[PDB]
Amino acid sequence: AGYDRHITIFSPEGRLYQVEYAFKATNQTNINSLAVRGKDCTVVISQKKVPDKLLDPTTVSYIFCISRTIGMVVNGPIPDARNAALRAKAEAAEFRYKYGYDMPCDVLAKRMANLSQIYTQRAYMRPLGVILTFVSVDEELGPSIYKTDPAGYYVGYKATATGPKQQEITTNLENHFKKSKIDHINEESWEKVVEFAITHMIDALGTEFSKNDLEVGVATKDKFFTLSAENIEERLVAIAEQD
Amino acid sequence: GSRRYDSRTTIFSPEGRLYQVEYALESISHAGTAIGIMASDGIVLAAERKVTSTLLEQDTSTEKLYKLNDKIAVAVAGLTADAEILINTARIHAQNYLKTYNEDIPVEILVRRLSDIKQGYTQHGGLRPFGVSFIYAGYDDRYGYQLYTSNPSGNYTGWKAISVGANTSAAQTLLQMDYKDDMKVDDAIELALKTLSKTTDSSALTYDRLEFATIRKGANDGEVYQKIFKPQEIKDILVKTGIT
Amino acid sequence: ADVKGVCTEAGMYALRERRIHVTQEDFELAVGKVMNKNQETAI
Amino acid sequence: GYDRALSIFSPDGHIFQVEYALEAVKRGTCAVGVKGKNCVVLGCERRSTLKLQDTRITPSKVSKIDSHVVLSFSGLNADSRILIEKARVEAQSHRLTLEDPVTVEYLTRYVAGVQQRYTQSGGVRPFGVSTLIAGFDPRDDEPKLYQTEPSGIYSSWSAQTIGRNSKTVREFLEKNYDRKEPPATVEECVKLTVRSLLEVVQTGAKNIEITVVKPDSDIVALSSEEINQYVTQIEQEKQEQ
Amino acid sequence: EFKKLDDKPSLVDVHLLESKVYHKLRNLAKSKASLTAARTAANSIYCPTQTVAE
Amino acid sequence: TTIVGVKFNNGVVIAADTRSTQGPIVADKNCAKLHRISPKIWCAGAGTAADTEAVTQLIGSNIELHSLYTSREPRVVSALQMLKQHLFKYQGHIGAYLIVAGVDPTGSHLFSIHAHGSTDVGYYLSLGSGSLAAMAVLESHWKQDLTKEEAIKLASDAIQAGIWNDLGSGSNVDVCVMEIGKDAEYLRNYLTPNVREEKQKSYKFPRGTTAVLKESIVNICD
Amino acid sequence: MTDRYSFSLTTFSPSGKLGQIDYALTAVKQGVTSLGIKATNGVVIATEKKSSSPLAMSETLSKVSLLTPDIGAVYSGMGPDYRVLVDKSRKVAHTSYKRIYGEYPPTKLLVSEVAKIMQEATQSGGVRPFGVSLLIAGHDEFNGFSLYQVDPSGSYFPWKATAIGKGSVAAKTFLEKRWNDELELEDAIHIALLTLKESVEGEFNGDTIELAIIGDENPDLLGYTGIPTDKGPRFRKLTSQEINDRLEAL
Amino acid sequence: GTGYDLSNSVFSPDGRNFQVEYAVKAVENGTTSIGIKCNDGVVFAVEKLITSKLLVPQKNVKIQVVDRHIGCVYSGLIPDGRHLVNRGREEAASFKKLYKTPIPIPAFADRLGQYVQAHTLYNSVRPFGVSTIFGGVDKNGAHLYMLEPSGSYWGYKGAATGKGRQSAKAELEKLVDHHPEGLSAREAVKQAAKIIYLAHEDNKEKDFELEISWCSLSETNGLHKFVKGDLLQEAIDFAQKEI
Repeated sequence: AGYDRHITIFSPEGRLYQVEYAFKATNQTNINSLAVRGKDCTVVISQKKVPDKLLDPTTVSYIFCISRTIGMVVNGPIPDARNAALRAKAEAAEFRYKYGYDMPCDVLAKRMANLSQIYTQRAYMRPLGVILTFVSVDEELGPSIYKTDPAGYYVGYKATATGPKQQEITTNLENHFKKSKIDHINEESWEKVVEFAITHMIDALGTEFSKNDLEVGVATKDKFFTLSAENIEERLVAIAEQD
Repeated sequence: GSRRYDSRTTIFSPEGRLYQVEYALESISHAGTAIGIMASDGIVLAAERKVTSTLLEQDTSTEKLYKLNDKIAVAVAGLTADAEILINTARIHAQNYLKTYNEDIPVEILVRRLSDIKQGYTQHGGLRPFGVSFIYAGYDDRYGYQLYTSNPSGNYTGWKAISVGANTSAAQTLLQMDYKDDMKVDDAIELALKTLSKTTDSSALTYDRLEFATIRKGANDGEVYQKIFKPQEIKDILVKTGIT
Repeated sequence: ADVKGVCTEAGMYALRERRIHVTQEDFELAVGKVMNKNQETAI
Repeated sequence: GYDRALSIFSPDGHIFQVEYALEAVKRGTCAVGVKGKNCVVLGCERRSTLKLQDTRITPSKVSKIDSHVVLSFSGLNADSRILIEKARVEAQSHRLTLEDPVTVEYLTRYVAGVQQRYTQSGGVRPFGVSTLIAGFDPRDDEPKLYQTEPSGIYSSWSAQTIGRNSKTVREFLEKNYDRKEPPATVEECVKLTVRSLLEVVQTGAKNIEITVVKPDSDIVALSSEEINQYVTQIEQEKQEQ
Repeated sequence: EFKKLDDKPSLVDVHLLESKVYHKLRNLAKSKASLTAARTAANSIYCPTQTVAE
Repeated sequence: TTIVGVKFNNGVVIAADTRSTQGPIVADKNCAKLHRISPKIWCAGAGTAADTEAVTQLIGSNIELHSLYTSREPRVVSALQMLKQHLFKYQGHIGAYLIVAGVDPTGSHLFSIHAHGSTDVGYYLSLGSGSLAAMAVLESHWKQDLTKEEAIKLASDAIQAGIWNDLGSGSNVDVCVMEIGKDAEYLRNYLTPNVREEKQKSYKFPRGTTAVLKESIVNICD
Repeated sequence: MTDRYSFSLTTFSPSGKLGQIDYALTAVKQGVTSLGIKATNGVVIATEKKSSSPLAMSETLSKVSLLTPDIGAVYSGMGPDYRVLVDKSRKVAHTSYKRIYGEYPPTKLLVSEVAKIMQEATQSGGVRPFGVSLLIAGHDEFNGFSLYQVDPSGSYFPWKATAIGKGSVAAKTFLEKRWNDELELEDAIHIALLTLKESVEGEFNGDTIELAIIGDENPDLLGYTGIPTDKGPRFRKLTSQEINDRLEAL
Repeated sequence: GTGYDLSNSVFSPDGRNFQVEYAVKAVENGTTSIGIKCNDGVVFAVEKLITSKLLVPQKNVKIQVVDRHIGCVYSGLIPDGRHLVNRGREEAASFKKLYKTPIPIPAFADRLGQYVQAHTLYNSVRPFGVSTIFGGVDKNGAHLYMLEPSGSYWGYKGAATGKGRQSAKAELEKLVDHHPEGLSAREAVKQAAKIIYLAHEDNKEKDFELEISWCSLSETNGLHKFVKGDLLQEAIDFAQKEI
């Protein structure tokens, strides 16, 4: 009968309708973010939209530090993002306890994707409503950006976009990557990649940013942290005076 | 509420039969045909595998006949995937019987164990019934040769000649005329081959899509020899039956 | 119906070379074209 | 696992599953039983749709629960032998717990109880079988015949039949059997049971099976060569009178 | 070998070479037959521009 | 049973004897006491000879499964922690005494794990009942910046001291060396100080020396 | 609380065919067109990596995986379902054979054991069937090289040459003439490359083709030397550089 | 297909869960309740509606206390918030049992949000229909978070839910603008009384009753207690003065 579209069951076209509708829930916040991969570090920059003046800007953020070495940026409704953050932190804890060494980004991304797949396969569960971008630097592999989805399809990215204008930023970065033929930014300093990402994001969205519209996460060698507002203002001032 | 998505598998119809086993008995008819003939000297199990092509592997490939014990072999007609679990449980039960009594398990005990397994799902649990029906063949000192059959309903009866699967009625009508009470193994084998030739949906009868299992008792007494006819020996009986 | 298509295509092929009679090798061309179309449209 | 209730009280008061199981029983093979002074006879028929069913390994329609009490069923054959297994294991447990061979009344009560529980427990459809229990209590020669319905109601019957066309056999027993004057011999009981069967079976002497139960741990199964012997004089006495 | 082992991309070339050899031998009818067979095999595949030009 | 391990600049090397002793009596003269967890990590057991192979099989299966899951090489640290947890959860009821050596992209490593769960790390380490004699020798001869041939010679000297000074250690010498640059290679019967000499007389008996109560033949194949 | 979906989600249609099984078959027949063929001295299993976005890394995604150093797996259905299947199959294979018997199970028993999970998924209530179709290739010292195809229904069939995906019909109908009794590993890989050429619709190079071979026991990849009993893993996977050498061999 | 709102975990075609939206709409049919984040601590306030005079005054209370420094004020389905604050108290007790440090406010927020979303993942649980303005004082300072039935919480500088939710937020914005440098608790309690009075104008048909409570370091030194004595009357008649 018509109960196909309600639960995660196959459809006459061979489609999982619930998982398809889950993706449309990731654009509710219409927050555009992108992450580039530097020569030795990674930086992820996301729009920071504060709807009401009653909000405290410090607490509102879609960037969660999973561990001392792995950072994560998540797009979608925040409560499900926080559930995913809790599970990811707990699983990083469990892996560090059981194996004794800090886990690489790909392992965490694969485990969260497997969890989302278990969510999809079990009928009584509903799929996660978020899209998670795992970002970190792996001394065993190198800088890496990993993006999963509600279905569980994860794959490393040279540079990740998201939000309503994900396609436009994707082409904007693809033109640069296809003209420079390099798989990563050649800028050695984490200082330069931040301005590169901000400049490309500004040219893509066509908007000008202030101290509070954007939140930048930086993952250096064995260190992840979120820059404060003064840091973003200084970066924007440097960009404005440079170009 | 987890109710609207329930299908109520174990529900009595207004007139009073189950509906899931009703459609399982239709799924049986859409599977490959199998034939079982009870002869005085032995039992012959043959089946025609469905979906055959030049790229089908035949060197080591048995999908309709399965071995549960050195004396007892079964024929599968239906969904092979669901039949695999039943086969494994039957083998486990037979080995447990050998554990408990240190004597060959009679066919009726295993047939009951499998019928009970099917009935348990047809009764409670709200799960779909197994869409597979078996053909049981074996030997013992109790009743000699035995030839039962199974159903998704979980009922079993003894038969001197059965054929479950596609064109069951045609095969039964063909075999009932030619069935006597005194054939040897070869007469039953040629009768089964003729029945398969006259019931198949293709034109000719090539050795690729036919499987044979026979029970023979010769010089050695008390132990029968179970041989699954390989293609090299399978193509031999085709010329003997005249089909070639 | 493919046989009729083969015959009609052979007749057309004879016209393409501005000839007056249908030949066996034009029949080969027609049957090849008909087979190709039949096996392609099955996709 | 499955906790959903399958038997729900209908707005008219009946349970739909139980009253559907009644019809499921109504499609089963006819089974009849009568009792004499010291003999009880359970007669039954078999399906004649398909042939080439042997007799030796074919499961008997009347299953032996114990040496002194036997059971016959009608309706869905798949579910009935489960009740047979439960009754047998319960009889063995009763022997272990009370040091006494089981009685017909207690076994029938247990069967009615398990059918009632399946009509009560969630996630399980009611049994589609109707059972007849016959036998003799220890040190007692009185034949006891009991009928158990899928609804869980059990009663004693001097002569009861179940299955398809059970109304015809019931009305036949209502006039050719006397409750206050039972037949006095095993032969008379067998003759009455046979003559009752031809009212419905209408040929099929091959697939008419009859079990005769006697006291002092005596249960016999009459073969075909005796059933046709009775049928001979029964049909001889039918048309000439 | 290429008839049974259906290899039209190579059958085109072998038939074209056969037509060339037959033309060199002045047996024009067989050359025409080989060319027509190659044309039959040609217009069913992704034959490259070199072989269609030839 | 004597097992030793020496850590040098490029990699690490361990060694073991071949005599399995169940007490006052010797069971087998040539056995492989070295257990493989992964192609790059090796373990050698001591103490009880009946928990070592089972525990190493468990850890090898789980570690290779984990490496396949992570699509990367195994790490000695993960194996060490897993041995620690497994031995601790039984609460000291397993007397397995194991050595663990391995290399990884992070570098080279060598630890020891005790029966009740205790752990330690050192460049040289000998564990087991016969560990004393060899460990004294390696403490006497060891020095910084060893070479491959020097390391294997030191291991050979330690195992020779252990086999000469202890009853349960002897027969052949089994050595595994781990090289960061190249593949790890395994030496079978690297040293054979004990070789059984020929007997003075041959104890071959004439045919039919012992009477036969009954002759019979048992079938094998169908 | 728990799971209230204890009822089976696969119900027999009145036509006599399983819904979810015939639905997963449709979900399988669309997607990546993979293939695998068996030769005398080895088995080659090939698939094409459809790079979704050109900013992604197809290297991180493993279209083919290693069930055992002898047995590899190729799928043509849904990514995450195949990933979960391969993880579970590796775990249960370890549990069933490495723990109990001490070595790696052969292809025939491993395929039945992994299909056990899928044939339980179509049975256990509250879950949907896996939307993948598995191509299992493996070798053993007794039954030799063997290739098995696993359907979402749980049924597995032994096939000498196979293909599943969008181009399944064309590849299947084209492999009969390609294949014969005697074959070589390089012959088999050339056959696979030629077959996959038309079924690809994007850029053709070494990066967009995922190819693995089961051949002789190569000792270089074994990871240790000194044991004559074992000679290395038979399952090896070509990198982009390895495959873009036979790519122009066409 | 229809019936996308019958169940809970089902996604609508636009990707918005529907039972949560109905829970939100049920929240607004509740008594107004505001909270002010003063410089040193927080100041809660409730507008428990006086029904028929049979109800005993100054006895029924709605500002529930968690531990010592966390306060909970709830609107909407009052019992559902009762159960939510009960679970929150259990979590705080467990944390203090196995960490012996009083639960910090963001940690309590994480716990309550994870509990709330656990009830909007399944098909066998009704989402909570209560919005809370829980807050308090911890070591790092003061925090005031509003929780929503969708499971999303934010670090507000002031919030209010109820019938007069919209009116209350306007006066909250006016108060924030009037005192950008900050606000003292003593004036904050009077401002909260004024805000509640302005919000109650929508429900002037029924009688009102005001209860207020505040947690602070300057006076209450991290202890939560109500307002009793002359202070409550002073706030009441100050707020009635401008009317």
